[PDB]
Amino acid sequence: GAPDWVVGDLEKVAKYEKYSGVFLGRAEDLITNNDVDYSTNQATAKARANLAANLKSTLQKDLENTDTEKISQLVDKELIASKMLARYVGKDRVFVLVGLDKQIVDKVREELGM
Repeated sequence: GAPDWVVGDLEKVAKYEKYSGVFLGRAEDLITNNDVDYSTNQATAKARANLAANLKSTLQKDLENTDTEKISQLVDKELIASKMLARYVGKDRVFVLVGLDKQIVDKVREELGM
């Protein structure tokens, strides 16, 4: 059946050895016009938007050590580097998993003073 990442708790799946080097994001897109390619591209873009959103909130939480709108801009600048990791096609929708190297995330915290 479907891989663990499609329906699983992403905070738990991120602990797998396979994903130890990446920050994850996931999204789905309903197939219309029988075009799986279109929903694959849409789900990939939404998967990157999901990765960016969860990375921002994680970096805000880390600020328990102006801030808000400036992690927002520094993660959005790095999002170009994220990779498609996997695709799973369900009954009527496409799921996509993307990842961003943690070293790239390590660099972003330094710009913040972490």
